[PDB]
Amino acid sequence: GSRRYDSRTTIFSPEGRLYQVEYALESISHAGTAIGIMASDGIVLAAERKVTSTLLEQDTSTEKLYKLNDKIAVAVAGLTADAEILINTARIHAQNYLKTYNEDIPVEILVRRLSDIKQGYTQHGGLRPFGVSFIYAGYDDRYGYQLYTSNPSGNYTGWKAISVGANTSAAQTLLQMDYKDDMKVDDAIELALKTLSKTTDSSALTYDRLEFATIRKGANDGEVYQKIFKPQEIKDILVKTGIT
Amino acid sequence: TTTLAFRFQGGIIVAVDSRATAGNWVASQTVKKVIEINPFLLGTMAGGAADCQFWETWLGSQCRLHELREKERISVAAASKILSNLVYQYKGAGLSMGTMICGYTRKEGPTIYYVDSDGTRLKGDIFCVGSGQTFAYGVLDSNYKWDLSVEDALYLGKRSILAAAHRDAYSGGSVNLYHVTEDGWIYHGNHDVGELFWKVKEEEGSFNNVIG
Amino acid sequence: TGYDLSNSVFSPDGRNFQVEYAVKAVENGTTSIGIKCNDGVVFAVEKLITSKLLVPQKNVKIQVVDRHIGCVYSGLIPDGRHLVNRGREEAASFKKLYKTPIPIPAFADRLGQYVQAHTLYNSVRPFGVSTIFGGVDKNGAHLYMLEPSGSYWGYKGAATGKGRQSAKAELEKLVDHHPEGLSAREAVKQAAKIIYLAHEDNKEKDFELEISWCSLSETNGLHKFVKGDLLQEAIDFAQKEIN
Amino acid sequence: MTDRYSFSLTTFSPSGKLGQIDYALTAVKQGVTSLGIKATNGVVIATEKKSSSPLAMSETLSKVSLLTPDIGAVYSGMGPDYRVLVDKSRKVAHTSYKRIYGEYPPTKLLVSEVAKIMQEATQSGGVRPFGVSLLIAGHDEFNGFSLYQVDPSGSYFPWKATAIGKGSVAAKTFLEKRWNDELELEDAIHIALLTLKESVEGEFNGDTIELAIIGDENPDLLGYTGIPTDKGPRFRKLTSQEINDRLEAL
Amino acid sequence: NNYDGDTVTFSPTGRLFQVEYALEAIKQGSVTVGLRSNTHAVLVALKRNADELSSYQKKIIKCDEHMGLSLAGLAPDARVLSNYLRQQCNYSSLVFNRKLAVERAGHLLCDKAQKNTQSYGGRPYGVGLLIIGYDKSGAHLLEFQPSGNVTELYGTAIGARSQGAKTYLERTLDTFIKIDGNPDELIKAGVEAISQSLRDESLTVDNLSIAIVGKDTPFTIYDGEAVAKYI
Amino acid sequence: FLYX
Amino acid sequence: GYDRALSIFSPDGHIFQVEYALEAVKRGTCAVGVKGKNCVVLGCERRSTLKLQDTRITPSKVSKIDSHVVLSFSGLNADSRILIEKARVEAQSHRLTLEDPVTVEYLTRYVAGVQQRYTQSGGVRPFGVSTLIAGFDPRDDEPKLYQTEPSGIYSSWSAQTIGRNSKTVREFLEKNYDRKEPPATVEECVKLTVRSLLEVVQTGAKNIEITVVKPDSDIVALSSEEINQYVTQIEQEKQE
Amino acid sequence: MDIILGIRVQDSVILASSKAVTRGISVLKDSDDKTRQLSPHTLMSFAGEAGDTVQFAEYIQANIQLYSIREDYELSPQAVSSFVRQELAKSIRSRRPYQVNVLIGGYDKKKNKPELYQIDYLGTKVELPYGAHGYSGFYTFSLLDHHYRPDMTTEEGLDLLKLCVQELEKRMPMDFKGVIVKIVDKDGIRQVDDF
Amino acid sequence: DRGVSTFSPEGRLFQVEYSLEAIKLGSTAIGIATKEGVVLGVEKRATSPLLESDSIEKIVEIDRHIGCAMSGLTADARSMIEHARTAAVTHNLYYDEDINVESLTQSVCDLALRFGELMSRPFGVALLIAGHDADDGYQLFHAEPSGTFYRYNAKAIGSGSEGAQAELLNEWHSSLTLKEAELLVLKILKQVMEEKLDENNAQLSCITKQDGFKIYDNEKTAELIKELKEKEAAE
Repeated sequence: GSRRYDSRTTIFSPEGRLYQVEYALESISHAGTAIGIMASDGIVLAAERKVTSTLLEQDTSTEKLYKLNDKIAVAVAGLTADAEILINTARIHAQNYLKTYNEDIPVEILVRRLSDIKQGYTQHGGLRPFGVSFIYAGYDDRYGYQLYTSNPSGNYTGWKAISVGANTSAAQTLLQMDYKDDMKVDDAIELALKTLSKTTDSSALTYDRLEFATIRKGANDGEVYQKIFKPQEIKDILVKTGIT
Repeated sequence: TTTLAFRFQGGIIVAVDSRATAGNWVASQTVKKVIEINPFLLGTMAGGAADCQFWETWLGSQCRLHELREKERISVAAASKILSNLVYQYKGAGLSMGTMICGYTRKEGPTIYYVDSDGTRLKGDIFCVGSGQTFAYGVLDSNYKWDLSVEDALYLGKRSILAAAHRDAYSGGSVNLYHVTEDGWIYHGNHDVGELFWKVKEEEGSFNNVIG
Repeated sequence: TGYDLSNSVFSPDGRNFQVEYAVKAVENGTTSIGIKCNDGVVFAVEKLITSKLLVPQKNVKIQVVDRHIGCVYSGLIPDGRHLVNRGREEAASFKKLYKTPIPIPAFADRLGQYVQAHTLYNSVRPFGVSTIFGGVDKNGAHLYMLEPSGSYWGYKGAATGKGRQSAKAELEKLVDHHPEGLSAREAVKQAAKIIYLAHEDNKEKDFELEISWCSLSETNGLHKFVKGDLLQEAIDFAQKEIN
Repeated sequence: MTDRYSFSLTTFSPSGKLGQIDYALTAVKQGVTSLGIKATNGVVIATEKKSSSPLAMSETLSKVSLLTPDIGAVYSGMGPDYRVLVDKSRKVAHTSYKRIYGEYPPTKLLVSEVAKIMQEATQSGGVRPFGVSLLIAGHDEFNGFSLYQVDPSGSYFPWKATAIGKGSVAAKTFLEKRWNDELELEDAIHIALLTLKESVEGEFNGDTIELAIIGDENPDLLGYTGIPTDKGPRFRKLTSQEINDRLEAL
Repeated sequence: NNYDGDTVTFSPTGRLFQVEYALEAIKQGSVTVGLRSNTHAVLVALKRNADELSSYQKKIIKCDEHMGLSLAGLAPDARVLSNYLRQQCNYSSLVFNRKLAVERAGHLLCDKAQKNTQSYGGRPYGVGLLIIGYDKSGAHLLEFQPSGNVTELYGTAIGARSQGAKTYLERTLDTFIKIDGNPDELIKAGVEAISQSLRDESLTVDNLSIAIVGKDTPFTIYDGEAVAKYI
Repeated sequence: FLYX
Repeated sequence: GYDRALSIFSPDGHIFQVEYALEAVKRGTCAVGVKGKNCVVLGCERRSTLKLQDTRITPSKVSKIDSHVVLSFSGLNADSRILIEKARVEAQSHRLTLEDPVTVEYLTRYVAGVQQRYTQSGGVRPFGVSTLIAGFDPRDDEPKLYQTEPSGIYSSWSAQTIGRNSKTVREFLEKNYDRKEPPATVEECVKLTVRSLLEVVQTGAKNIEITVVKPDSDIVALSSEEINQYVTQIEQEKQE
Repeated sequence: MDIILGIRVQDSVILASSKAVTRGISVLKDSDDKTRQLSPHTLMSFAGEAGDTVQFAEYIQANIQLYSIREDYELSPQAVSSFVRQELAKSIRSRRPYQVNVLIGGYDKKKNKPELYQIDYLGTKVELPYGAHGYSGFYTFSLLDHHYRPDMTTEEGLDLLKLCVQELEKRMPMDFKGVIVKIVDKDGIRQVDDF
Repeated sequence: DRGVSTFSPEGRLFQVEYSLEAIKLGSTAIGIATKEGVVLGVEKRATSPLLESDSIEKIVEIDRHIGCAMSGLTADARSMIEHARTAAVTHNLYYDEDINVESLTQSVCDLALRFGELMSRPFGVALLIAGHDADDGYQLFHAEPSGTFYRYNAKAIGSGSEGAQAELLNEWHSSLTLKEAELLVLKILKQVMEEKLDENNAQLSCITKQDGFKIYDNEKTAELIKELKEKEAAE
């Protein structure tokens, strides 16, 4: 029958590893680097676009940074198509929670449910896992500002600063070197760009190869604002820090 | 039908009549309206004969599976709630049962649970259920004290069924007595109203409405 | 390679090796024939007498569909029975809706589409039978032969099994020598002879002859088994021809 | 019987490659060159009509398809895979949008729905990916004119101009030199024909070239009058004659 | 070799190896003999024990008042097929007030075994059955093989060294067929038949299993001290 | 049916 | 639905998918359970290759199933969440029907029953998780510590460890834990738990988590400073 | 079932619930508690169809207790009421709807405010200073309109509640055998034993 | 790979034969049937000295008149026991009587072969089902994952089975008393057990018509172990 052609996507190696999760992580390691840095008064999401072409429309583009609700955003590393499936599920889960409780979903609950979906693809169904790692940047009235990451295994952890995709080894050493707890958003913005600038496989880091977003309480009095940076705004912030 | 169970110092007293009717027709005067689920558990039956008989028998199977699985006798609360959750699934179907789950366990002590077919589940010290529940209540309530002796409690339970057996057209036959202690239930015999009435009337000097 | 390990897989030739392998199981089976005649069809089959312990006349291989169709097959006998069971369901549902008994060409495609369906998936095995069948409908007599692939044609004469080449050679002579047509009672006697001649390719064990026939004049358009005097008459005719 | 293939036929290799997507892209590479150029006041999508036989009527085979009145699509790779995607793309524009909001979906959202269908063929049980890359040109009131590429993976990118298939490398280099942000629709059509001539080898005329635009509303193509708000489709397929006119001033 | 992975695969020579391997399970199974006259049908089964402490695996199953079989091979498969026969015999009674013909019983087993040899995921039945019965057309004996092939016989045997009993019955055919209105003599012929399949071991009281059905005899099984008569 |  | 039998027998009579699930447990961070006279303590290793972590929001290694029972684990973190969720639902379901919270044995028996089901269900791999389930039965003061493993076997332990270098810390507990006299107080039980982890961990900084469960739904997690005091005390006594 | 009252005051919510369980011409019980604690600072009183009332109350209780364990966090009274309303809103278009009317009295620890929600069996939610269900409202609402002040203490709220129970005992046809009174505040839920 | 329900060339089911290898690796379990009752005894085999041996439940009650001992992948037995208990209670509900030991065993053995591509693999555990009914009296059954069950006068299963079975062959006679059978199980367990036999690493049980199925206390078994050693030294 069909047994002959079954890859058996949801089995253990003799060593006790999940082949397809390991190979999906190897896939993500070639994806454009995405950095999340959590400050005391906001979160920064930075992401390097994969080797850009000069004729790519940069302003009306969304590859790396997506909005889940008014209080939560994600940075993507891996298959964009796979990420969009999970994002639409996450967006619905957030509205289901609001409809039920008349309260915006706490960040961890949304992250756990999305991570629990990924877990399912590793244990049953005989389908390939989602070749996607997320950096969740969000705010709720319980824990305040929160960074998380999830990976194809369906395992998620909380962070102060984290990288996913390419050159995470090099990126995590540089973040671990220059990060501190009393850091401000404007400082975190500078760290994020300086990290990408050194770990980039490109010759020089430019505005057209970057996506950038901040989640501040920089709105008017006790309310959160999401800012997905425009091309001209990334160009300005790149000159302001003195990278170009 | 008339069934009553009440809690006192000596434990729990359970008295039931023995008559079953279809309209004004008396089908039988020799019906066991108490089921012995286990040595420490008793079930009382009122309403549909089949409904009570079938589902209380079924409960006994569920109580046995509990003590096989959990290596421990089921609580009166858990036993009563299996039955109340079952009838609640059938709510609106037209099940007619008025039952009392009476037993002793270590953690609970002597316990009575009223369970009926519209899903009502009540813990309590006194319950009377049936067409002659009011007639039983009248005698039971007016004579009831917590400090009754096992002898007096058994008699009051018996006399309360007799009272209903008399006035209620749809209650009678015989009185079946039970006494639930920490050591389990004890059967205190079948008492035909045919003989019991005249015996009580003569000895007690009551029932002066009747031509002696 | 490995193209032959799974059903419904095309080889680089454009062949389904699993169907060709099912044909080998048919070639291995006992000889069965069909003879189209003037106003009907005649079916005959070789029944190898493995042992003296086989009850004569009580291991019937020819099957009836509805009341007017006869089916006989060579190869895996159970596969043949499964195909006839399907044929009986198809013929019942046709009569139920359209009132009229199922025409033979209509019936032929009902089997054809079903056998073909078992070459479309690797989750099913092709049928290990070539099925010779036919009968009498409103348009007259029809004989068909259906193969594991789902391939079927109308035939003047049909043969399948171990003695197919011997039977075919003998069938080709009848078609040549009787262009105007063969009568129902004649075809029964010829059917006997051809089974006896085709038995030369299977001559270790001696055999038992079984004949059936549909004929508008002889059987009133219904399928009946050839038994008693008519059967012994046909056997005696065949015994005379081999000597 | 029944679909026993309830497991993925696309899985990760040790290197992290998704073989069947890479091989689907190889099938697109072999496919005939198609391109799209975005102007200020419209979009152009074009492709060569590779005729299987000179007896075949290449008019019957439409490589450039209308999805909505204001959205068009062209491809490179396997034509059959493209045809069923156009059928699904047209239906999803109705079921998942028009039957809910009483208006046609904007370009980016229809593209997103097509991408979702192609992504599912990448992960669902007992299916290979689609062996096509789509170029979807479209207009909507709030986004204006837009051009999108959709790859077998289900990934989509917005383009100012691009090419896909056989001679895409050379075609993209050509478009980079010619494209500016002040191109009028007629200038974009002119460049589209110049770019496509490089990749085309045999005949180059209105019968071997398929070209459509997303431009101004066409009231004449609407089919009715009386409703002022309904002004007609922005998608228009250029005729064999209309192409040959522009090939003289080339 | 490469074509024995499942029942859905044919070999290049047109063989079903999974069906042949299921057939092999019968040969490993303990011998059982079937034989009939015109009035009675008899099953004789050599029961097998794990060791001297174990019971002897019961070989004979009753299907109706007028029908039953003996088994050789996987006993659980025999239980499935016997249970199916009981239902088909029972369906015939309730719906048509009609005892199921032994021939139809065979046809129903054949069609049930066949479906397991043509579908992916399933496996062939790993047991052979000898069905005896008395219906409206007298006494009957059937041999079921899990290939689907069902055969009506005067006598036969299946299991290990069954060739010994099968050769004997082939010689004795003319004698035992005419044992009419005599149960005990037909059983003796069956007990003498199964004796030809014995090596080193002989027929003891808890070893031998005999069943009989006939004209004025419901299907009844004899075990223990009831079969001591025939040793 | 009966009652009690 | 996906039907494939992933967990099957090998010629030597092993189910490799269950044994490979144990290898995933052996890879997982060390988890230790030590039950005293009137308490149970769950100690958990946290690997220190992860700095720039946020310990406020990061999933805690010890999970509350009910107010009176806890569950720690070793192996795949994602797999553990599915077992914990099912256990928490069964805990509320038991209260609803039996009108009484689960016993630790019953809750263990359920979780073990789930793990077993995945070892002979089609289309699923076993849980790459072994669990330590600890707590106190309703209206009971006898401490309960149970272990489950992918195969579905479960048993009661005076003290037990699971995860990486668990054989080293089990070696330690085997000679250091007296059956006749378990840790009499909370302090003694926590110290023996920390000592056992200090054989394996590396540093006693933010690498050790300690959760203390006491009778009548009295569960509390120790902070860094509280744990660091035990680490400081043990090392000073060691230098002898 | 019949009488369930609620009065939100300055710093607490007070739920009064009748103790009578009547069936036919017999008062079966005179000590019934028509309330479940959903979380430490959230209490729900219920009245309506026999069986449905308790079955619904316990089902809600289980779900809120499950949430509390999962998130190691207590849901706000607003959040719990919204959840309960949605369950009843689902219920009313079911095959057999829950015929249960509830009052949810809770103390929001984040806002430091008492909250009283009145939800009927249709899923009609309203936040009120004082609420009632069934015929009770026809007497108590006009009485509370007059005597209620928003800045009252818990003791003033209990006196205001006594005035309601007295009016109901005077003019209500049925004997409801008094009420069980419970107070929800910053320190959680406690029962007044002498009323 | 290959099908789960595949036959070997010899005519055996691979997955059933491989499950038998898993049962050989399992801890020893011995059953002896007498006219005074059936005795069930098991090797507990604690993997570590920290493991509380009384939590090792390898002997189990199905009904008051039926007990069960197991050997192999003991986790697999949980659903088999659950089914057996339901079968026993369900039969009592339908027929107001105790269920025959053979009918119970047959009900358990019907699960065995309900595997393929139903559950994904056979059971990796053999059961000794001991009981009493009015018809056939005291009975001991060996229930395999093959779906076959034999009745035994005595039977050993597990790692020390072939050695223990040879010993049971010599020792068993039809006039054994319950007390003789108890000592015989303890004797043969001590022979085949790796670690030295005591009341903590070995468990005894029995089923008698009068008192039904009873797992022995560690105190009761300890006295029988002491009685056994004295009797072996006494000659």
